Amino acid sequence: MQRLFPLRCLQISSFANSSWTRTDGLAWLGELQTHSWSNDSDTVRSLKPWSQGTFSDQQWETLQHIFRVYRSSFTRDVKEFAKMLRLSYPLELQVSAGCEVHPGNASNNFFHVAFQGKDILSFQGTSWEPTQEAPLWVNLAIQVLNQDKWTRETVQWLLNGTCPQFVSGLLESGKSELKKQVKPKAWLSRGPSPGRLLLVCHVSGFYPKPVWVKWMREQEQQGTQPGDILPNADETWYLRATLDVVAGAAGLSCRVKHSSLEGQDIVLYW
Amino acid sequence: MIQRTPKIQVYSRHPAENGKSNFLNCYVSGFHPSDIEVDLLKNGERIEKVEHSDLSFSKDWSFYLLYYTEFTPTEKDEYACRVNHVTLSQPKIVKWDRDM
Amino acid sequence: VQLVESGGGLVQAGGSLRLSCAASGSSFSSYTMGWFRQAPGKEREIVAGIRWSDESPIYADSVKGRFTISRDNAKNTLYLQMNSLKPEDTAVYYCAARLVPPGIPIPRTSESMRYWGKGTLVTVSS
Ligand SMILES: CCCCCCCCCCCCCCCCCCCCCCCCCC(=O)N[C@@H](CO[C@H]1O[C@H](CO)[C@H](O)[C@H](O)[C@H]1O)[C@H](O)[C@H](O)CCCCCCCCCCCCCC
Ligand SMILES: *[C@@H]1O[C@H](CO)[C@@H](O[C@@H]2O[C@H](CO)[C@@H](O[C@@H]3O[C@H](CO)[C@@H](O)[C@H](O)[C@@H]3O)[C@H](O)[C@H]2NC(C)=O)[C@H](O)[C@H]1NC(C)=O
Ligand SMILES: *[C@@H]1O[C@H](CO)[C@@H](O[C@@H]2O[C@H](CO)[C@@H](O)[C@H](O)[C@H]2NC(C)=O)[C@H](O)[C@H]1NC(C)=O
Ligand SMILES: *[C@@H]1O[C@H](CO)[C@@H](O)[C@H](O)[C@H]1NC(C)=O
Ligand SMILES: *[C@@H]1O[C@H](CO)[C@@H](O)[C@H](O)[C@H]1NC(C)=O
Ligand SMILES: [Cl-]
Ligand SMILES: [Cl-]
Ligand SMILES: [Cl-]
Ligand SMILES: [Cl-]
Ligand SMILES: [Cl-]
Repeated sequence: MQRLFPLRCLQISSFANSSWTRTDGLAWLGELQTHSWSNDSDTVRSLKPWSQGTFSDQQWETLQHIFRVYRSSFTRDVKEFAKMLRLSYPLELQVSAGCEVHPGNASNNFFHVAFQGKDILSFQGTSWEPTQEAPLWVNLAIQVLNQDKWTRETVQWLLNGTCPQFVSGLLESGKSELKKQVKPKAWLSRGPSPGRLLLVCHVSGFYPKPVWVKWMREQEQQGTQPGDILPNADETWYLRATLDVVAGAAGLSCRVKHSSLEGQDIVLYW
Repeated sequence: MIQRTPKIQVYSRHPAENGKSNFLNCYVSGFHPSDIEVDLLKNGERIEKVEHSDLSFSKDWSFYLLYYTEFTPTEKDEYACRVNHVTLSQPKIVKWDRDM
Repeated sequence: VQLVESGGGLVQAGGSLRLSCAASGSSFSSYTMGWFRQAPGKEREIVAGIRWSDESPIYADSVKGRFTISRDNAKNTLYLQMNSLKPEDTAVYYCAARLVPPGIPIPRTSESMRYWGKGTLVTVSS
């Protein structure tokens, strides 16, 4: 299950114009949000008793300082780049960064940067590198970024050293909460919807996220449309696996496969 | 356009039962950019006590948010989720269907 | 961000000297501090490095058991207590700082430290 728990450090930076800007951030260990970073705060809030991992209060405060410095400079850099290139506002930047630990103490890391919802560049090994699609103005932006030796060192330090060590401690600290199973409640219903009905198979209050819900004719799958797995404020999930059918077909079942049921499935007939 | 409209889905934590405490959920997702206004409505009037998750994003960079409030549905009460975004021309209203 | 070293001078062999370093910035306690030295001809090497309270500091084999590094987070100052000095210890002593995240060991090379003072001069005779 180690692969199902990567650390994703997410940054959203909105620049409406030359004056207005805000940068907010989150941390996800697998499907669990472990941290939050508001623009109105000097520090990075921990949302779980185990969110610090195995890091000491002073080890955590060094990271707080790195992040605060990173934030203010990141805004500075973008405002400067948009001025040098004449990239007119409003600008939105996003960062997906972190790592994933593998067995035998090996890891995999990443640093992806998007501009207006499109990938533009990534950190690769020791330096920034542009995406394959990436416009020509990005190659100039990277040239200036790759000149900064200190930054390339810190991001190598965070991605290669801090991150693998962080998540190993998060996995040991949060072991209990990460292993929880919450069984779903399932029911069928008349989903409102020419000459067609919507069959709705409700699956709710399940944990963790992986679920397989499918409409069946027993031993015969259909053109099942399980929609988004929607979130609940208690970290459980909700799913409406729906089937668009012609009037009658009234000999179809719903098969619900989830980890909390321990190998057995919930079958609902109608 | 690099901009994308939000997909609004209104639902409840538990299957609805009039006169018992439940949670009204509004999941707004798939929109770009992140600037968005979301409100939960009781009988067309805005609910003040609503709570929300920290704005986040999916791997494909599209954003998602969850607005929610504890509530007791009543037979004559009409609940909705009102969402405004640059991609929209009017704040879109999606109603809460007890059967979802 | 800004560091100033003080305590340099002339010391006889077997002597003792206490260098000090003043930091200008905020959250001094989260910065890694280091004492580096450069003798005529020879390259700029490390003498002592220090980071978190729980963490043991690092030393160069030549100055192990003779020199001691310490910090006074409150006084925002870094110290180097040089004891049993040799003419070999004649060098320009520099004061260095850097934000080093938790998963990484105190850096031994000068190329890794970002803030440097203008340095102090120490000379030992006999
Ligand atoms: C990332 C791995 C994380 C590992 C584990 C994290 C544990 C904690 C997790 C809980 C919180 C998660 C919340 C989410 C956080 C958001 C994502 C993480 C961000 C990673 C921070 C990287 C810091 C490295 C850069 C930096 O230190 N600061 C600064 C300041 O540097 C200045 O000062 C330095 C010394 O103070 C040096 O002197 C330097 O030469 C000078 O230029 C940085 O070095 C420079 O400003 C460069 C900018 C920052 C890099 C952004 C790169 C992407 C930009 C894309 C291009 C945009 C184009 C737009 C048109
Ligand atoms: C840069 O972008 C920001 C964000 O859109 C702009 O700020 C917004 O400015 C308007 C107009 O000043 C504010 O709306 C109205 O302000 C008046 C007071 O001046 C108030 O009586 C109204 O009720 C209404 O709020 C708006 O609040 C403000 N937004 C934020 C979040 O501060 C800014 O004007 C843009 N600057 C440029 C150079 O275009
Ligand atoms: C996001 O945070 C930044 C940094 O704190 C805010 O920028 C400051 O804006 C105030 C005026 O409102 C100035 O006094 C500061 O000098 C600005 N910068 C800094 C570094 O302090 C920014 O306003 C915040 N954005 C929002 C939307 O609240
Ligand atoms: C992985 O690393 C930790 C800490 O260094 C150690 O305690 C553990 O035994 C290691 N496991 C393997 C399989 O190498
Ligand atoms: C960090 O990891 C990358 C990828 O494995 C590697 O190319 C790079 O040299 C590493 N950096 C350090 C400082 O070890
Ligand atoms: Cl604060
Ligand atoms: Cl292992
Ligand atoms: Cl990659
Ligand atoms: Cl209908
Ligand atoms: Cl209103």
